[PDB]
Amino acid sequence: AATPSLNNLIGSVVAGGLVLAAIAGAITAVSNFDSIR
Amino acid sequence: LVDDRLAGEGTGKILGINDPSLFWAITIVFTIVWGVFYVSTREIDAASDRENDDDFGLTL
Amino acid sequence: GLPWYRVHTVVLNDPGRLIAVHLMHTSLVSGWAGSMAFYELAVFDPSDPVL
Amino acid sequence: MLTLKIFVYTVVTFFVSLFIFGFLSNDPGRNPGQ
Amino acid sequence: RSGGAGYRQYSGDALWLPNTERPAWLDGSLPGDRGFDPLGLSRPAEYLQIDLDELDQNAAVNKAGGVVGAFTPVADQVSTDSLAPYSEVFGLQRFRECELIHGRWAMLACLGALVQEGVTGDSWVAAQTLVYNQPQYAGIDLPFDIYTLAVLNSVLMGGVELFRNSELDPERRCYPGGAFDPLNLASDDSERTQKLREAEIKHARLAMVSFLGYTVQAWYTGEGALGSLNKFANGF
Amino acid sequence: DTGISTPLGTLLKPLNSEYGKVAPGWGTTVLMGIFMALFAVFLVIILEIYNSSVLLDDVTMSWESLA
Amino acid sequence: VWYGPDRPKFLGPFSDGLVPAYLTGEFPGDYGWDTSGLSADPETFKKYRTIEVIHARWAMLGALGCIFPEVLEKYSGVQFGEAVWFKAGAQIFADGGLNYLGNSGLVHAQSIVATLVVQVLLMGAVEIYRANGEGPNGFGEGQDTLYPGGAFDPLGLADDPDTLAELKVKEIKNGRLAMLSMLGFFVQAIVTGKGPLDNLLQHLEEPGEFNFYALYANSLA
Ligand code: CHL
Ligand code: CLA
Ligand code: CLA
Ligand SMILES: CC1=C[C@H](O)CC(C)(C)[C@H]1/C=C/C(C)=C/C=C/C(C)=C/C=C/C=C(C)/C=C/C=C(C)/C=C/C1=C(C)C[C@H](O)CC1(C)C
Repeated sequence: AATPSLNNLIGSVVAGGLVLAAIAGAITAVSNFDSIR
Repeated sequence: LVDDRLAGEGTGKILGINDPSLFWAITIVFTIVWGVFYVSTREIDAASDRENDDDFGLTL
Repeated sequence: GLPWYRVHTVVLNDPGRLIAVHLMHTSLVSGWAGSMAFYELAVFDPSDPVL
Repeated sequence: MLTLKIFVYTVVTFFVSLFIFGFLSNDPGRNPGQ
Repeated sequence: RSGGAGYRQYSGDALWLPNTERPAWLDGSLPGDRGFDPLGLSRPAEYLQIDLDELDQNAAVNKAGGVVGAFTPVADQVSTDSLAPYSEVFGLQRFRECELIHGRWAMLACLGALVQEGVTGDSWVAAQTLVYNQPQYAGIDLPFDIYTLAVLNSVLMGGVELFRNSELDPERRCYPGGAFDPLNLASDDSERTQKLREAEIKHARLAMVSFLGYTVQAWYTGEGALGSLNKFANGF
Repeated sequence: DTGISTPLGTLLKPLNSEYGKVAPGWGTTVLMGIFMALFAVFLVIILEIYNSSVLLDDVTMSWESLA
Repeated sequence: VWYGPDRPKFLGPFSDGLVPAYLTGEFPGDYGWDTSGLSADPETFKKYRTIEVIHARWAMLGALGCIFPEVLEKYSGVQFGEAVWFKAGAQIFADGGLNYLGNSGLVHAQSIVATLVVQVLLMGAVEIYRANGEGPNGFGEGQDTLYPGGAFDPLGLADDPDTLAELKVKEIKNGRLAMLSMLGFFVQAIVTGKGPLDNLLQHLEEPGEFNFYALYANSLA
């Protein structure tokens, strides 16, 4: 009984996680590649 | 009649005991307080540093 | 001298008087609720619940 | 109302019983004199 | 007689996996020790002590507290504190008392749910509401209104559990004995005592899982213990 | 200097004893972050239902659901 | 005061020419009354002392138990099937059986044989423990067979030995009064046919008119 509006809300939550994962992944990569000390 | 009331006022009842429950209330409370008093009499007197003999008591 | 806007900071590190100070606000808030209800009951007209 | 009367009778008896056995508890000795 | 005919008498320490090692904190002395602690809840916990933050407004600088040292508190130490008797929450012996108390309650509950369903015909979940509206046992109506029973249940269980908490010896908290072992079945330090204690944790763990089954089945199927059993048979 | 001792004070004293004790490192922070993320999603869903940006068949989201 | 040679005695100022030699005052309730010489034998005197206290403890329970239901039915809302003590046994033959406090949800006993079987089992075991001096697994071994104390004194009211001697006199004196009053309960039940509480209220209504001599004396012969 999932309406199409409910699916997009779930899709938006997943897309939001991917954006956060992409941000964290890029930051962790550059932080490790360009490290102090 | 229209309503219900105790109808004990001005009837000359002993201690105002319209029902026996009042008798139990007075008796139970008094016995309890007398009970705790009874077990403490010896201690209360011991403070006098004197035995409660025939000569005991605040006298002049 | 302590500024007027920091007076109630004396119970910042006094747990005993912090409870006492929080008990006073609680006393006032419940005091307001009782006072407010009694006023409203003195002004409220229950005769006409529809209009 | 009867519940009220019994409650009051219990309360009145309790305080009167304290009064009676309070003075029977060597009250005359409860004094600062010597 | 010997044997070694219909069975493989392999030698090893019975653990929860066919091959694995006991955790260092799980020696195997306790009854039912199967080396099962993947989360390490009974691992002796290590804590750091932070110093008291400076909150004196008479001082120019109020620096927050820093690590004042690392300490591993000794667990399984009962004290006279009524509200928090044990020294640490994460102790093996405190958890075993929790395991036994949770387990013994589940054993009574698992049997109690079955018996009242087979005697009264009412589901154990629906039983709570029925007794609430009409206090009754075995079909006989009890002579006490529910309000009194509610207070009595809290007061009686309150006294009962306060008596339980008086004990200070950690082993005796899990195994009081005395009046609770009138037959003296496992009051000595024999091997029979160890075996009896091993049976108790097994039945206790079984009942904890079993009653977890009752509640989930009641949530999902909507039936009680015996009712869920009948539903499954008909499902075929 | 020990302070006033009261029967209720001794009873509650164990609850105010481990002032500075902490778990070393990050402890259960990652577990906390999981629940915050689930809570954030839950808050979003109920916000969308009230905002009508999510339409559920059973819910009507109007005064008429008082019937 | 209650022990030794200067104890109070049953004939007051004339109780000096009949106090037996063996009644010295080492036991509670000793007023020097053995005018029939039934306790001349020291061993028999020991057993009679046990029987007296046992008869006394039962009478104290009996006197309170024989009048408490009648007090409750008259001066409270409780409605027993039969409050009067000498009619209370027939309650078990009633249609609803015997209901404690009149409530059908309490006890609700309906077979006399089941009650009797339970009693002879429970009383039989308890009386055996008292007779033998030890309960199951030697529960009361080494305790006095008349004054066990210990588990039978949960409040520790007899820890002081001097308080024990005083309290023993209170037990036997209340018990003797209960034994005498139970004799009154028996005879008054036979003569009057009313409950003991009903008899008391009859005396209080008009003592000069409602007593044994003005109501029943002429009929006994
Ligand atoms: C232990 C002492 C004891 C005594 C003194 C009595 C006395 C009595 N029972 Mg009773 N019972 C006793 C124990 C028990 N009864 C019962 C079960 C019943 C039933 C089912 C009934 C009675 C009834 C009666 C009464 C018969 C009417 C009568 O004879 O009136 C005239 C006599 C009197 C009023 C005076 C009674 C005094 C007694 C004759 C002398 C006192 C000393 C005794 C000999 C004590 C002996 C103790 C021994 C056996 C250990 C009566 C007053 C009947 C009843 O209630 O009738 C309405 C009845 O139906 N009893 C049980 C459980 C099985 C008992 C257990 O211990
Ligand atoms: C539960 C809420 C709460 C609590 C417990 C506190 C507590 C505290 N605040 Mg604070 N504050 C709050 C909310 C709160 N604040 C809010 C919402 C704001 C934004 C407006 C501020 C802005 C604020 C500032 C700027 C400062 C504090 C400061 C302080 C500390 C000293 C307070 C003082 O002695 O001033 C004393 C106050 C008076 C002597 C008179 C108050 C009269 C005001 C102006 C109006 C009267 C209000 C009325 C009587 C009650 C209505 C309140 C109710 C409707 C909510 C103290 C520990 C001071 C601080 O940090 O100390 C270092 C400080 O500088 N607060
Ligand atoms: C036995 C205590 C008790 C009881 C039974 C009541 C009962 C009542 N109070 Mg009263 N009150 C009390 C104590 C009590 N009060 C105390 C101690 C105070 C002093 C602070 C007050 C101050 C007070 C005021 C000012 C008012 C009332 C009012 C009322 C009436 C309406 C309550 C209502 O609908 O508001 C609704 C209550 C809430 C919405 C509470 C919301 C809870 C918040 C959202 C907590 C959420 C955060 C939480 C920590 C989340 C974490 C927990 C979660 C994870 C499980 C009601 C009859 C009102 C009234 O009618 O006036 C007479 C009124 O205005 N009371
Ligand atoms: C000292 C001397 C000296 C010289 O030398 C000689 C001589 C003289 C001989 C001597 C004397 C003696 C005497 C006096 C005796 C008496 C006795 C008695 C009376 C007892 C009772 C006794 C009595 C008793 C026990 C009683 C008991 C009772 C009881 C349990 C009860 C029960 C019951 C109840 C509750 C209720 C119900 O409903 C009914 C019944 C069931 C019924």
